[PDB]
Amino acid sequence: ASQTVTIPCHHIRLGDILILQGRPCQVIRISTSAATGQHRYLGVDLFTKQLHEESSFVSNPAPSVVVQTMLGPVFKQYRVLDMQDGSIVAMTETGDVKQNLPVIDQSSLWNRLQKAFESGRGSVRVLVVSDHGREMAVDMKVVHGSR
Repeated sequence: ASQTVTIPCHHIRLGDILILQGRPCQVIRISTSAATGQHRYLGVDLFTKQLHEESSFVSNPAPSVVVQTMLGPVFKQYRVLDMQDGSIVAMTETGDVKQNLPVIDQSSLWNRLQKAFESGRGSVRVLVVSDHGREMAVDMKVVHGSR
């Protein structure tokens, strides 16, 4: 499974990526359970496009501290070396080459990536989710030059 970070429920908005039923999903609905009062998250699996739901995890770590959280994936940042037929050639921080990294079909990512790549290839990074062996670029960033 993907490496994860804990995210307080008050910091979750529609469109955020969460782990729902063990799967990285884009949140499309946030509601309150009538039975438990907890937040319930409905999401679309980034890889399979199936719907998944999961309710928040409530914990009590210290006196008078009551916390609702969810898990989000740890995103990796890769350099883009080339774009070819709906996939990209990417490079990890350590130089490891990924020859056929898929790009999610979401929010015009491929077109935005192609536009930025053609005007400055190596300031272009992709944010990558890695789940059960599979990797996919799910967003992009233009790296500020000073970095």
